[PDB]
Amino acid sequence: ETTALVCDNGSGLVKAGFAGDDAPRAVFPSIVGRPRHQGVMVGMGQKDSYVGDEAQSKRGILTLKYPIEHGIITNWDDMEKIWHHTFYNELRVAPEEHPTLLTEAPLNPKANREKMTQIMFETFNVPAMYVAIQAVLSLYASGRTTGIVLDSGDGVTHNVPIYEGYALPHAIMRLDLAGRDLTDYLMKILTERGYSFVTTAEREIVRDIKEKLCYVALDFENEMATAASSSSLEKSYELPDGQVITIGNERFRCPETLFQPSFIGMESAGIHETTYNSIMKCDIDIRKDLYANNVMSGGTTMYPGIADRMQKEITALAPSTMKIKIIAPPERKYSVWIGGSILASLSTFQQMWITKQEYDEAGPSIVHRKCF
Amino acid sequence: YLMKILTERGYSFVTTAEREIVRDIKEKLCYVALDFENEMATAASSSSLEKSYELPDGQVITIGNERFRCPETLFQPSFIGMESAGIHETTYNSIMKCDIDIRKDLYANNVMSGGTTMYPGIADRMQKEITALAPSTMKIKIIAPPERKYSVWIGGSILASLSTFQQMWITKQEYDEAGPSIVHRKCF
Amino acid sequence: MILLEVNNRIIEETLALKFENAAAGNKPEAVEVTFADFDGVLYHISNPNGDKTKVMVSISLKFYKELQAHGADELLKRVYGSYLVNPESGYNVSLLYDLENLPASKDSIVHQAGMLKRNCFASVFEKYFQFQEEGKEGENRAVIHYRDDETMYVESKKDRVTVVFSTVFKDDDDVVIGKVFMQEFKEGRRASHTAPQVLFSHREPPLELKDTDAAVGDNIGYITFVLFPRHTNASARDNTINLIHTFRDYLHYHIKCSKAYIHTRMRAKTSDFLKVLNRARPD
Amino acid sequence: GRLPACVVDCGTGYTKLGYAGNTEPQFIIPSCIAIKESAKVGDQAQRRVMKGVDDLDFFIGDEAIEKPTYATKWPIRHGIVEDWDLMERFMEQVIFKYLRAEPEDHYFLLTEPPLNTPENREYTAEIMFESFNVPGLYIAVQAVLALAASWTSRQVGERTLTGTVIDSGDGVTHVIPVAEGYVIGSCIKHIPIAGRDITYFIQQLLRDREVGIPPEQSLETAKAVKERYSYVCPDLVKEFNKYDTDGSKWIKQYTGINAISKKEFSIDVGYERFLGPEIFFHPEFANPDFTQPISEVVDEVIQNCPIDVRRPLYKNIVLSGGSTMFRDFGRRLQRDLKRTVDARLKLSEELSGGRLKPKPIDVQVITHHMQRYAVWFGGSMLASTPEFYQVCHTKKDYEEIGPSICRHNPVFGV
Amino acid sequence: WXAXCPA
Amino acid sequence: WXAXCPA
Amino acid sequence: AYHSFLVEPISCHAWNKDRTQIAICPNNHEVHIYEKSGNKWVQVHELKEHNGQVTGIDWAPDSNRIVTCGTDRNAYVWTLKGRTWKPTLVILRINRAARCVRWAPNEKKFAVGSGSRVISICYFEQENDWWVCKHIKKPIRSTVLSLDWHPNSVLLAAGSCDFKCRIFSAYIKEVEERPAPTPWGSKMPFGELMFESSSSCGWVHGVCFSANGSRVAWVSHDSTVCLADADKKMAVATLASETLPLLAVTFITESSLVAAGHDCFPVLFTYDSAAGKLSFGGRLDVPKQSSQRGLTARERFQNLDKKASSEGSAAAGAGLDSLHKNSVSQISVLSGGKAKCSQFCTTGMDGGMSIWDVRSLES
Amino acid sequence: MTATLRPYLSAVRATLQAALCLENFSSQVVERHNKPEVEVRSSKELLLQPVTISRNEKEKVLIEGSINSVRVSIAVKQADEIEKILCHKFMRFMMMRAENFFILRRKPVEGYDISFLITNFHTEQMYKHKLVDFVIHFMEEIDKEISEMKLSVNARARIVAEEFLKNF
Ligand SMILES: Nc1ncnc2c1ncn2[C@@H]1O[C@H](COP(=O)(O)OP(=O)(O)O)[C@@H](O)[C@H]1O
Ligand SMILES: Nc1ncnc2c1ncn2[C@@H]1O[C@H](COP(=O)(O)OP(=O)(O)O)[C@@H](O)[C@H]1O
Ligand SMILES: [Mg+2]
Ligand SMILES: [Mg+2]
Repeated sequence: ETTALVCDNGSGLVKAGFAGDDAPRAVFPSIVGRPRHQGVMVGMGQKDSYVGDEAQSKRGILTLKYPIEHGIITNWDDMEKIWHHTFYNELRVAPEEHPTLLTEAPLNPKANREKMTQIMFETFNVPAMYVAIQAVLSLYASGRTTGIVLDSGDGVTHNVPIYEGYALPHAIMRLDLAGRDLTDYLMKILTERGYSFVTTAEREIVRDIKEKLCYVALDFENEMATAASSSSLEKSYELPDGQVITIGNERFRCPETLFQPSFIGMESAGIHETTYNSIMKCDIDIRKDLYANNVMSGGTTMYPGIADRMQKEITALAPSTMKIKIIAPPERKYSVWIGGSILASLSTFQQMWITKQEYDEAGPSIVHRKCF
Repeated sequence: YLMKILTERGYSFVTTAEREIVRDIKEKLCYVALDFENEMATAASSSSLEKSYELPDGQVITIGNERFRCPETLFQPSFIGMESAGIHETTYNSIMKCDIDIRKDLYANNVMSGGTTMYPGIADRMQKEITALAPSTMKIKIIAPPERKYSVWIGGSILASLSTFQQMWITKQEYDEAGPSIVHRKCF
Repeated sequence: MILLEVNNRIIEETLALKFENAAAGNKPEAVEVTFADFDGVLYHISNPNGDKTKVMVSISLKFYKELQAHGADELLKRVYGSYLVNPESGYNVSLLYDLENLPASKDSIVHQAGMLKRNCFASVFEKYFQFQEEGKEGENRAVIHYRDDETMYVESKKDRVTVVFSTVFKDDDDVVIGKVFMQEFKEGRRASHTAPQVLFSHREPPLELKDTDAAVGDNIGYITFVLFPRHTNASARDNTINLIHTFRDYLHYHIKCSKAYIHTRMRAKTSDFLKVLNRARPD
Repeated sequence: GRLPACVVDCGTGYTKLGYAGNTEPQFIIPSCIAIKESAKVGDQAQRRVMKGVDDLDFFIGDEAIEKPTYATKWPIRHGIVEDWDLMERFMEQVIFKYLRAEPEDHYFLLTEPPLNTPENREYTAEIMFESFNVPGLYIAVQAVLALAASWTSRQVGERTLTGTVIDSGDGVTHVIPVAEGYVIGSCIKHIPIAGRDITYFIQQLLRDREVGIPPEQSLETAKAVKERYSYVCPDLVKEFNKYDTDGSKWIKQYTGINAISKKEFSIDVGYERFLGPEIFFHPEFANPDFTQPISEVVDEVIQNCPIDVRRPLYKNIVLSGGSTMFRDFGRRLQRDLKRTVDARLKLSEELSGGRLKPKPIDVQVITHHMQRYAVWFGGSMLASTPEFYQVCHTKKDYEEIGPSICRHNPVFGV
Repeated sequence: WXAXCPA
Repeated sequence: WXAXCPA
Repeated sequence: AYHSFLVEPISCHAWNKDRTQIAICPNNHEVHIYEKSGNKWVQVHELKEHNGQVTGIDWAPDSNRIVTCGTDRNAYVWTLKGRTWKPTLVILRINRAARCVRWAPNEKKFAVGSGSRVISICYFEQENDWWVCKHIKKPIRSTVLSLDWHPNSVLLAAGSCDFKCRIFSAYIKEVEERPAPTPWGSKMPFGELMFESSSSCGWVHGVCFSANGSRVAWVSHDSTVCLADADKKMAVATLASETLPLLAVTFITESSLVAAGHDCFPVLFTYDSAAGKLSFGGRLDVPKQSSQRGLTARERFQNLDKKASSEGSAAAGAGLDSLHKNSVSQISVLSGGKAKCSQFCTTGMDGGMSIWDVRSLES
Repeated sequence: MTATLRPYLSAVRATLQAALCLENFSSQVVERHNKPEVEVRSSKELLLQPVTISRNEKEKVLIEGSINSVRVSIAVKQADEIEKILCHKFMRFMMMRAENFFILRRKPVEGYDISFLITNFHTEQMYKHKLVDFVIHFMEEIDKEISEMKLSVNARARIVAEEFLKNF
């Protein structure tokens, strides 16, 4: 009992490591694949189930399925399998030796929290654990006490206004739009270009393509016009088979779905509009502080130029009499994990944990009252 | 797939002429099975299901389980090795992605068309599968007109006959002045 | 078997063997056999006297007194017609077949007699559902504890019906396994649309059972199924009754099946362990 | 109103089933068990490992024959069992579906061949006590059950404990004498040939001596043995030349029905009408290792026990078992035993002269009903006896000592 | 989800 | 073969 | 200089005077003799009348006699008569077992380290045509595993498993004469305890003597080496290290020392003149060994069925010759006596044999 | 396992390697035999003092010693009742097919979990470091096996519940 482990069950990726380290010791995607063919050879009875980078490597003969969908778990067996894999094969640390820290998106069903707590306390018999929010850990990592969080993850995008020493639970907005919808739209448009991708392996391929050759556009109409003069924007990517794919307008089209959800057919508003509404719902005095500080985190906000576009849109919507500043740290991918590690390292938090004795005597409902 | 299985029976067909022959055979002697396992068991008692077809050369081919095996590929794409879902699953997913209120109307009306949906019993199997997947509190109806083969052509003719459509056409003058990209914006 | 059946196949088989040779003259085939089924109830088939032309079937219901107090006049004419006679064995319902009269149907009668236990059990649940359907003042709640030390309670109020289950596990080995089994019962709902709510409680008995002298203790869990007319109408009544009655043996059988499954998995892993060991022997 | 216990007689062949305190085994089903196995190749590091609930997706009993997509795989093979997981699956299926008996409130008696090794009994008892949690268990040889059932032949009131039983079986037929309740341990011999290899020989000869049958429906064709189609024969060559001379009236015909195309197929009946059943007294035909008759084995085993018990034993030989249903079996065995014993007596008298004449030894074979099943009634009387509830091994005995309580055997002792 | 959206 | 090719 | 004679282990080895013949126990109820052929070894004879397991052999440089001392509480003295070998029954009066044996320099008596808490000495007699046996049982309290002899043949050291390594004094006046004065003691009659170990230092698995007969050394299961210097006032020297237990004893000259055991390779020691302390010497045999393997397309699939496919025969002991040379049974000498020992041989429990040198290393 | 199990494994491996040395000793008490000495416990002359390598109350190991054989007994880290039941059943199924191992016993020592056995007859016909490596590997993999069994039983319960609830 010297340190604690912080695990972030990201909608598309899993981050884990020791409390105190500045970088995670285990970064693998949440994939639980199973064989799709029959199998003929006799010298191998191997691993009916596959997880982790192994699944990514041999994805061509497996039906990859994401255990977590838009922030809510759908298959508990897959999640338990991934937990076991991360705890034993990668970390090689017994659950009893150290406690575990878990994080989840806001406005999630209580059933998921109760089931997760029960499984953690019963199966792995962890000495203690806790449940927190990714946005607050982002604040802790950023070393600030006031601001607005843009936690645009792979599965969920949400904002949580905060003020010095307190939060505003009544001004929390959660949007289902996230990286998965962007990937689906990218596949649909790549079909309109002439390239077809259906199965999950090509889903990973398109995910990589978007990760490598996508960016946001300051002006949509101007970019479309310059695309009409398509002689300096098209770029080529090399597929595993050697085929070359040329991508033009699709580079700056899919990211615009964030600001224009109507493309996918969702009757909602963009991230800028949702943040403006959330800040407006707050008290007048704290609006200045919230404008002066705007923290963003998540893997969906690494597109170059996103900060500039958000700043321009907010300034256009907001009155043109004050200053709006966007802060874009270059390590926002692991901000949640860093915040969790820092929070665990805090001396005052050594008593806020939830132990087996109190959990057993009280019941699973205790976590509900533990910091909401 | 029918050619591949006909090979497993003992009859070989490779070139395109035999491709047309097998296409005709499927068009004439294929049907869907309400229950796959029950049909397989009844095939184990193969004394009332086998049928004979006359080839152009006069040779006679006896077809048994292949009659109801190939159509099942539509509901079980895994037979060909495609990592996808059947028509029932895809339609269920498409309807679910729609708004809640229009789901009732979509369930109440299910039009089907094309030359691949003339197999007898397909409508009943689709209805059973959809009702099993969908909640068992409403009514699901399948409409199977007996002229679905030319439904597209009839619809095109009716649309052309519409008075309001006489102006939506694309003429040479506007096409030349604008360019080929005009059709893209014309009703998507 | 996955859903435990309700038709005891013993009676079906013996009646089929008897009737298939029925049209063979003066064939008495004297029969006297004693059986047993779930819920700790004993059956008995035996001719009333030296006259072998009549075969009798009887039951030894544990909670028979509650059934007699309630009154099952509905069951005396709906499913069973004129071939039911006063109890003989232990003051419990007993029927007989009149072979002298021509038996017209063969499968329907056998199937009707096969579900005797559930047929008699339904007399209370169906009547409570009728009470809440008919608009009659909500009949007084009742508690029906069968042979098992556990207890069953039902409340029939307006706009809905309720049922609660008490669970007792005898051997220390299966207590934890059953607890795990029932822990996930209250949550599995992602594959059911028109299904009732499910909850589990062991430490705090429900407030309904405080006054009732039902199963009360420490190592006893509770399961409640909320009932609504959408799944308790005249169409989906028999299925629900069969599912609830066969709940206990269903849990038991699937617990044993899980035990066999884990046995098979460990047996499979032993082969991998032996393969790893074999690295020590020389070429 | 105490609940009756449960009676089961497991074995290689048709497994008897039913409850105690009853006069007829209600359920008699084969040992055939289905399984959702198919063609994997990795079959020695994951035998089955059926995903999800497919593990229990298997039928049992007579209904399991007519499932042409799984595998009919008999778990038992003349007593010894290779894999017992199928046995456990069959046991759970029967107890739940057919018997419908709760193990925690019932007593189970099981029967095994005398040659069953201690390990199998110990581990099956462990499996029962662990999974089924049966309060009581008891395993005993089937000979005594047959002896108890034999009382119904005549004069039940006249107690007669002495005798000897030669029981049949799908893969084993054993010899066990009884001497006023106490059997002899060392005077027991195990015969490998039984009522199954006989049918193997029948079908092997038929597949060459005749044609007009399908490969699938072979055993149903080979089951003419179970019909009136086999008589025993005091002489072999005599009937051989009788058939080879006339070959017209003694030949019978078969009119079986195909189970696939519903097309009638027929074949004649030849020398197999007697050769099969004759193999019992000439086992050398099938098993080359065991070139030893039966009647002489009976006399030898009866001659390896104390003097005072030799006399009554010959007087009581019980005809119980399916393979013993063959006609004239008792006549042949009785005649052979009488001949050999009279010859031995004459030889003994020759060496020492005397005008005396010992009273001839009497050997009698008894024919009665119950021949198909003589173990079920014995188990019923076993259960009905109150002392059974006291002798049965208890839970606490298995709790810490282990499953060794069921290791007691009649041919062991230190 | 259970109602609305899939999850 | 029976149809197509000889064998 | 490694060689293999049998896959299965070998109990004991014996050699002739010219180092041209070998004796190998096949770990079975017999013993085999191997002879040189150019630069090759090949079987020549096959001796077997013993129904038990053989565990002790020895050779006579002149008499050309071989003794089989093992189980069955018996012992046969083999002799050559023309071109065939014949037995010679002996009586030892033992009840438990016998493991080790050894002849004498002058070839007049032989001793057996019996497992019946007794040590037996026998000598030739032409009267009854038998081999009479005497017994020593006074101080012995457990089994004896190692025996060594002194030039004069009157002093015997019998290592045991009771912390002691003791010298005895056996003198059969029938076939023995009064020995010359010795520093140790007075050469007292047969069946007496001369002296015992100074204290408790592990068990004993071997013993070695010196031509001058003034120094005795033995090893123990406690990873210790001892050197009883009787020239001084019974000065005793000790040494220890992290090496695994030794199971053999021998030295080259008055100061050197050699040993081997579970370390899988020889270990060399030395003794000081006046400091009364030993030292250490590492892998005097050679610097290290090497390892190799092959594709073996058949093996790549054959091993996967039973073991893992990626598995192989490689082991950490391949580099330092610790892969196949499983343990060391005992040691011997090649040339002359225990004075220069230009070459030394060792036995292996692996079923093979190997040779070494003391000058080819050339420091 | 660097900060949790590595030192324990290293210590136990060193102890086994030191105590894996064995030799053949003709029977000293019973006529002519070479039977294992540790099981007989006849003479205290050959026996070596027991040793233990452990870090928690409920988990333990024991190391014996003798000329003919060396015996090792382990105690697993079991916390919940399900863990105990699964460990007992898995070890029993390992016992039922221990003949092919040629190393394992037939019944665990009283009050302890599974124990192994070695002898001079199993040291030459089989390699040396491979046996200790296998014992170690089993010690590590026991926790993986038990966790996998636990998740498998949980999944089975979930699937049966889901299959039953659908009918309603
Ligand atoms: N270099 C990148 N540029 C843009 N998007 C990225 C990049 N790397 C990952 N992403 C996207 O961010 C997602 C993963 O980031 P992550 O924050 O771990 O999601 P989560 O919120 O579940 O933790 C991926 O789905 C991917 O689409
Ligand atoms: N009437 C019969 N005629 C010939 N053989 C019979 C007859 N009845 C049974 N058998 C044979 O005896 C065998 C069954 O004997 P049985 O002892 O009940 O099997 P088990 O050893 O499992 O108890 C069957 O294989 C069958 O071939
Ligand atoms: Mg996230
Ligand atoms: Mg039998």
